[PDB]
Amino acid sequence: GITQSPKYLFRKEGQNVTLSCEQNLNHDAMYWYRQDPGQGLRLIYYSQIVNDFQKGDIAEGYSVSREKKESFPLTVTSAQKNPTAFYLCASSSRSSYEQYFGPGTRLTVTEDLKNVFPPEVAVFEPSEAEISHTQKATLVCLATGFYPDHVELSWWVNGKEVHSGVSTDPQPLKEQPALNDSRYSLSSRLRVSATFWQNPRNHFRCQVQFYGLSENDEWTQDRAKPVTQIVSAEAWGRAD
Amino acid sequence: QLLEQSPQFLSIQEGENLTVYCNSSSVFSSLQWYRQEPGEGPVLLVTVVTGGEVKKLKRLTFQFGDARKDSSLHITAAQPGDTGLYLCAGAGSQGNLIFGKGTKLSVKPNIQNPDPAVYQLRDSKSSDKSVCLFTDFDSQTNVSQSKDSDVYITDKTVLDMRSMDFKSNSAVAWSNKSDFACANAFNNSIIPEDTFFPS
Amino acid sequence: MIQRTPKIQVYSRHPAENGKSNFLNCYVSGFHPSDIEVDLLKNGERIEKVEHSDLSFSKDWSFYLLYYTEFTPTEKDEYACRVNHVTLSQPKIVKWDRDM
Amino acid sequence: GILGFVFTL
Amino acid sequence: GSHSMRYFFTSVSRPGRGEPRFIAVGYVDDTQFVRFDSDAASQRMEPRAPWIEQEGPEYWDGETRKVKAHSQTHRVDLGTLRGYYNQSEAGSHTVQRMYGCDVGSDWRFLRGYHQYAYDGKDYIALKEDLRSWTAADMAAQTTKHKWEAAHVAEQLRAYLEGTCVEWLRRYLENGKETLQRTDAPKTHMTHHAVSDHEATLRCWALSFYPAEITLTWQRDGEDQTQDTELVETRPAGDGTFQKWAAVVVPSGQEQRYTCHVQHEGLPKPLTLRWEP
Repeated sequence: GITQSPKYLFRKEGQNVTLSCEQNLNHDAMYWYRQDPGQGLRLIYYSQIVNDFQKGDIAEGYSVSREKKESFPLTVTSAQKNPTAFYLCASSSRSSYEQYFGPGTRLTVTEDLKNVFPPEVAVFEPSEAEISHTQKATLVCLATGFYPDHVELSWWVNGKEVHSGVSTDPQPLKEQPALNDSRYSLSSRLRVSATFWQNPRNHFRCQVQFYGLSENDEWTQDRAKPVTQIVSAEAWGRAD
Repeated sequence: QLLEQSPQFLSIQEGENLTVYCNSSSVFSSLQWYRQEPGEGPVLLVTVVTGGEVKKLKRLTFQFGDARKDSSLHITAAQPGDTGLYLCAGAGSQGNLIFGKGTKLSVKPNIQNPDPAVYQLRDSKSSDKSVCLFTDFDSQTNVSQSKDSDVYITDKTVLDMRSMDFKSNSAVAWSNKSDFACANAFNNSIIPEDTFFPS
Repeated sequence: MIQRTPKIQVYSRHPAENGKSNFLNCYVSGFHPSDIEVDLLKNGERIEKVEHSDLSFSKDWSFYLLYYTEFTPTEKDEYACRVNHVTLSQPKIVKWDRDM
Repeated sequence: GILGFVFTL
Repeated sequence: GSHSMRYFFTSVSRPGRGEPRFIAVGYVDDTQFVRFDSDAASQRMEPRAPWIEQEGPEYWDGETRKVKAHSQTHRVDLGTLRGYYNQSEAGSHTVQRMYGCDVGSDWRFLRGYHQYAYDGKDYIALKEDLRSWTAADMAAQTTKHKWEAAHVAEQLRAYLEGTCVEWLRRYLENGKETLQRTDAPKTHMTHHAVSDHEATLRCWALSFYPAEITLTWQRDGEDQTQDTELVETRPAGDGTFQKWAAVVVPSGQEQRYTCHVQHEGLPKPLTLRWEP
């Protein structure tokens, strides 16, 4: 297949970064796109054949090399001033033919490492009002105050991940729109039957995996270093 | 070379049929359709080559125009799971693919027994530090954004309790603010007349 | 791999008139592979200032080249083409016959 | 003008 | 008359090493108009006729970028073919590639070409219908199959019937005074006494354009490749072409023989006989 690593990347403005794109599909032709939220793809650079590349529509501030059939690295320089994007690589057996895309890299570029915070995570117990009216019972998870918007949320019941009856927000909310690097909030729901909820042996946890600073990023502040890490909150069913 | 896709957004009900267009002024020697979910790579659905030819996958039917200057994507009895962005692309004369700008499709459930209601939920560790849950309303109800800047309100999302055939819509609203309560949380939204507010 | 020997033609660009400026041509065609050596001779030694056309081919696949230099014929001056190729030999000399 | 797309044997 | 545009690419390995030679030339009818030579200093497509000199910078940068892509493609191809035929690295080998389009008198598409040779023999060729391939042998069948799964032929047919044909029409008009002239041949007849009861009758055609021409000898009477030698049509070097046809005749009978010349410059064919 096509691979690109990593899934999440985070950099400070003024740094160059190179994104990795590899394939063992035996394809001659390789491509790089950027994509902004709710937008389509824009072509940065392509390469029809090893030892040859050419510019896309949106090439200023990017470079590429194609020294080996298998690899098409993309360097984001002090380019223009919109390097934050989802970047997707693809290949095809020959130029102009059908393309297969990789899983994508999400790159955020911050104005300062001081802007990174992990989420806080809380669980809100189902309203009794809901239980008697609907015989069902919704729990809410709020994960608040995080930057960057690089997170994964999951629900767990008696030590086991659940997918049924779960709904998570597709995008986060900006906690302050006037700020260039505002932190985010995100919610999710888990709905169970009343009889499930009301069993005092049933255990509910909401988990947020957060992608933050690396163990070679420099930390000086008084708060703990906002590393990659998991934050959780929990609840037990209520004896009615 | 240009490929033009239309419409940009299409919102429909589950069980409905739909077509979408990719149009060009020039011939295209081969053409492709993709479907992308957010934060994921586009999945390649089909390639078409012969003018007039028809191809099928699950509920999708694709057609290449005779003169090889357009293509259509058809969905028959669409389901919530057909939601996604749909892209067309064709062989470019400079060794690339030419992409259309895309079509964003939403397929929404048909709610059986709607029961619009606003519930207050209490924290597990801060017992009452609270969110407001607008739930169980029909799929024609939109939730508006916050008229106030320390009121936080989410877009509506569908949740499927797989083993009961029960779909439901919800939105959540929360705040630190002194005068926030669930009675006024969704004031800026057009909300069903018979919406249940527990007293 | 299958080789072909050049065909050689030595002629002038216009009907030669003693004392009138002219061009002297050597045409080689029908040869494979593409590496070839062609000198043009005056009374039997190399003419220096010789040019040639861009390597092309018939369709067909075999190659052709034209070598040319500017010359003014006199009654006495002899002229010829000297060619070498992997199929020859020994180089080949074709003299300039003033009805060829 | 020549072809803007190339392909290997 | 009819017109054509063609491109000729030669790629030669030179292992030892090093770098392979890549030469590309371009023609409209029998007039050359562009070149690229990997061994020249410029490393650019370069003009070879006065009328292509009017094209802008973006034309020349465009053509150069594309010819370099071609060149790296045939670099890989030479490696590949070395493998398909299990040949060593010590040997020099050749790929040739030709493509182009014919228009008729109305300047609408008439025919298209796209074919390769390896070591001077056919390898693979797009057929006259622009839909299928002739692969001459088993290595060429790997290419054919590779090109069929990737719908190479359909993209070439679109080029040849479209873009190829629009470039030729543009060019025919850029260079109206060059390319659209016809030049009727200047004709004459020599008679050399080679042997004593035998004689050479030689029919000349000089200063003609285009290159296409037909020179036949008849006795009485009718056509005879029964002792007629031809020469390849050859460039004069001023943009015109020369040709001769010869017959050996029993001396005293030159009178029975007539030369026949067809060109486009000639309203009707010439018949020439020998004059005492």
